[PDB]
Amino acid sequence: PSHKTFRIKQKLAKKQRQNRPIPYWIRMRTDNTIRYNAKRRHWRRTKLGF
Amino acid sequence: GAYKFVSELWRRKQSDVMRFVQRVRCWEYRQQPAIVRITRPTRPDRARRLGFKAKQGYVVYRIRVRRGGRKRPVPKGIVYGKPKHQGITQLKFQRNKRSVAEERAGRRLGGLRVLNSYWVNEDSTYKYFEVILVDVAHSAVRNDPRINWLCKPVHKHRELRGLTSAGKKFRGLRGKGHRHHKNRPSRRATWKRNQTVSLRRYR
Amino acid sequence: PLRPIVQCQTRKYNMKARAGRGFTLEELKSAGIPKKLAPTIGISVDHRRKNRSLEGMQSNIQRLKTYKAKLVIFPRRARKVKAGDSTPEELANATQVQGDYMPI
Amino acid sequence: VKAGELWNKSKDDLTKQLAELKTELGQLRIQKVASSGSKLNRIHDIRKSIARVLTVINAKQRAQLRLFYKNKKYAPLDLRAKQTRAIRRRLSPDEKSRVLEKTKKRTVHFPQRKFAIKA
Amino acid sequence: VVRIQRQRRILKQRLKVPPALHQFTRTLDKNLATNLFKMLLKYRPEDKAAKKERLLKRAQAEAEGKTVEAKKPIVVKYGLNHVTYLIEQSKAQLVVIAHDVDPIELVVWLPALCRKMEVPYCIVKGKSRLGSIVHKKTASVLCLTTVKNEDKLEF
Amino acid sequence: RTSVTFHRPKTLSKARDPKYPRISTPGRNKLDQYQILKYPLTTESAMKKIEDNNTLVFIVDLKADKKKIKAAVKKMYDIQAKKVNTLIRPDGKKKAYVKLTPDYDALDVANKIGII
RNA sequence: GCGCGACCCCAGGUCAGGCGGGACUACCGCUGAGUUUAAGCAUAUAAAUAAGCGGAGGAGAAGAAACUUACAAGGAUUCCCCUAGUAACGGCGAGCGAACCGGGAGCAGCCCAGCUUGAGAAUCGGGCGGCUGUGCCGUCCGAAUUGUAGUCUGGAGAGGCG
RNA sequence: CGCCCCACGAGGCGCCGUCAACGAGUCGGGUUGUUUGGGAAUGCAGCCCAAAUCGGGCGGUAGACUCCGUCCAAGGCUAAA
RNA sequence: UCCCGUGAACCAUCGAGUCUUUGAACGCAAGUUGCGCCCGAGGCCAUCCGGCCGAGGGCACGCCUGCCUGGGCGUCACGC
Ligand SMILES: [Mg+2]
Ligand SMILES: [Mg+2]
Ligand SMILES: [Mg+2]
Ligand SMILES: [Mg+2]
Ligand SMILES: [Mg+2]
Ligand SMILES: [Mg+2]
Ligand SMILES: [Mg+2]
Ligand SMILES: [Mg+2]
Ligand SMILES: [Mg+2]
Ligand SMILES: [Mg+2]
Ligand SMILES: [Mg+2]
Repeated sequence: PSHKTFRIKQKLAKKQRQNRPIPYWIRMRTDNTIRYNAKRRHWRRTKLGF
Repeated sequence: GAYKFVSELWRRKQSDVMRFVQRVRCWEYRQQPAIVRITRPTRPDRARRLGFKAKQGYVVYRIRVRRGGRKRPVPKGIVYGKPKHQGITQLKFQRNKRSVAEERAGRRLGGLRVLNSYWVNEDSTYKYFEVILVDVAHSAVRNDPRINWLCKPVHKHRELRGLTSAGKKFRGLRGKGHRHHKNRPSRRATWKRNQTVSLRRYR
Repeated sequence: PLRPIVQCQTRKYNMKARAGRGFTLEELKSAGIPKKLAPTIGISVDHRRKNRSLEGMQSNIQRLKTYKAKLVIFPRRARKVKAGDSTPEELANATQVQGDYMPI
Repeated sequence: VKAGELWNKSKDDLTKQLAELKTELGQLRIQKVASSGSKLNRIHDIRKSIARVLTVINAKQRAQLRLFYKNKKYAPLDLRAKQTRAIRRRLSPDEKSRVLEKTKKRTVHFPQRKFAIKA
Repeated sequence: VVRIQRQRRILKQRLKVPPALHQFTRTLDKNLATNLFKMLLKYRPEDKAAKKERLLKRAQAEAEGKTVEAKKPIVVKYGLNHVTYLIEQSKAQLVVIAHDVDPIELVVWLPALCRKMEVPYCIVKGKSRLGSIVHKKTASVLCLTTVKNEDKLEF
Repeated sequence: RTSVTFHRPKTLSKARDPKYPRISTPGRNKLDQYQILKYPLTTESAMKKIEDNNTLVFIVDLKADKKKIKAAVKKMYDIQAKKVNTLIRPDGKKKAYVKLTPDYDALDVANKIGII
């Protein structure tokens, strides 16, 4: 909706930031296991359910 | 000493004088809420012998409860099961009404602790009990050694947990020999004990 | 604390003596030891038992006398030695007996 | 600036240093968005220095007010001792030591005497 | 609250009060009650401010004199238990019962006890007015055990 | 009585007179000017706004409102705002457009802070 | 045209204070099934259990005989072994099933109400003040005589003599 | 280890014989329901009846009489295993 | 300068502090950053020596002890 409540706007703000590739310098960091962001979300595939 | 006089006069509960005063008190009680603060015991002797004192922090609250048995709350009297659990109308609650009154006053009165409760008046539909409550944050109770034992944390909601006079009566703790050996420490404790399969190491 | 020689119940074990719970009031009185003081100095008291036999009473009275014979009691204070106390010279060798000190 | 010297200041000087540090924090966030390289780390230092100077403000203030109300007056809730709710609702040792008159007599008389055997 | 307390007196009028309770509402007359209360006012107990001085001025007699010079004061006795003990030991010369004690069972048995231990008893009107005699809020019973030699006839 | 209805009489109550304040410390102003104006946004869009509309574009605290935004832009920068508009960006931060009175020049203010 | 006292009940953002919710191993109270077994099934069994609803603590509960026994009797509570798969209970079918005695672990017994200062509430709380500060003390109010403190608890006790 | 010294109050012990006070819609009984190993009814609970003071509860088969063994409920606190 | 010292550290540890919106959640509600009421440090001008803008902070429910203001011929004594 274009008329979204502030709660939903605030909580859709965070799921914006939650969707970015890992910083490249995470991969070179010692004793690391992070291979990619295994929690990405695409808007056509996974609906946030709210 | 007057308490012997008044106690015997309350022993004679079918006399004309007690019938009069008890009917008029029953009407007055029936015209008030179920749980009502009352300033002083109507039965000073009975209150005293159970540990009431004319001291700050001991309050008296009159509690009303309905009479009759506990009729099973199922949606139309339909109890899905074998015929031997299928009754409704002649089941009896396994806590006495004295305890029910204590467990009403205890819930509504959070900040106070239930000491005892005693019968005051009765009619066809309602029993009236007077519950003695104790205020354990009150300094005059903190400084009385005979009642400090009630300020320790292990005596929370005695009424809700089955520890008062009515509590022990309906728990069947009034008795020690046979006829009462299963109820020590509790019926569930003895059931657990008798059901534990003891497998010793060198069995 | 000290425990009395008593008989068991029950035809199966009537003849077999065992340690009881405490000395009766009659026994404490006749051995000359006050009611409220007996539990103080290591002597149990069982106000619920009844003495039905001289055979039992003198049997336990000999135990009370033996215990008082080989009992030592420290003073409640350091220098003040009141009645019922014991002298320092034999207080100084006192030990902790271990196990059953009066077998039945 | 260091804390050993930062406690040893006056109230006005300490808040004035707070103000200057906060303005510096403002200008470092100014240059965060435009420039970079070498001043981008001073923001960490200025932030921690804000933390130091506010901690000094608050610690010194609450110490002073502990002194002021610690004439054993009524103490406020933010100053009373929080340990746990059970601890606050226990009885003080005098309250626990309350024992009845008959028992006080029974402990004056008839104490637990000290004994051994084989005497 | 008002409604039930008015219906209270209405119901106590309607119902048949038994003789034991109906002995109340038959109180000592106005003139006789006032005349008796004159004397009960003469023989009031000791105040608190008036009780501090009696113990504070014996200081010289206890610290220095080492003697007790005080005598027996004569006051009215009160309290249900104390007065019942006195009446059963027959050291009561007169008993004053408040008509309006709630619960009434505290004073129902008094008249028979008084009568059959042969003690003069009256049921005056006003437990608060009795309480004033002894400075408590409610008294519910009083008694005279002794009077000064200058007031025997009028007692 | 005249009316046959009984109403609760007008009693007298006291205002609170605590014997000890339930809070001792004075609460510090956590929405001070520096938390309420985090930093001027310097994207090309706000850059063009600076000259075309004489407005400075800030990122401001999410609990700020137009009243505090003007009051704060007055204490900092020694300026005043003729008007202020606020929106909440999708990223979460609130963005505020502060339009100056024409006595004050946005280029001069933005050069005295350093944006261009 | 009243001023009084008591009772009972109001409203107070009055002063000072205690309540509510969370965790589930263990613990206390209520409520409370059936699948299953009986080669069917309906009492019984599953089970005085699972689920439901509440309440606490470091343990909880019980506890100082209105006990068991029939003995030469013992002697609070709790737990282990034995009693005992026994007495008993059961469409006497399936099954179910404790206790006393005894041996051990540990053992501690206590306090109220009532007749009992009546030359005299000796008791307790609160405000304020002091100090030595988990309290003590002074003063002023209040609670309380419809009984606070003290003595007493059946093993006793109260009195009187030593 | 040191200073502080324990009473006319309380207790214990011995005797006396006078008092000797002890918990009520509670026990207890009928009937119903549940539960138990508890069987003419093991506890509990509802309703009705409802006390006793030379008495009351037990002694595992209901009943009345005689005797005997035993305990004192209807208030409260209490570690240890 | 953080290096033979008021002293580094994604160090350890814990007593001095901070602890956003909520939630038993407590001003009223809540698909609402919704709608209130009271105190008030501080400043303005003086329509007075009052009012405006406030930093902050309160305002829930039953309950106890006490205190205040009250109600009812419920019981009364004294009075016009
Ligand atoms: Mg907008
Ligand atoms: Mg089958
Ligand atoms: Mg089959
Ligand atoms: Mg089938
Ligand atoms: Mg369950
Ligand atoms: Mg316990
Ligand atoms: Mg065998
Ligand atoms: Mg079974
Ligand atoms: Mg059931
Ligand atoms: Mg039955
Ligand atoms: Mg207990």
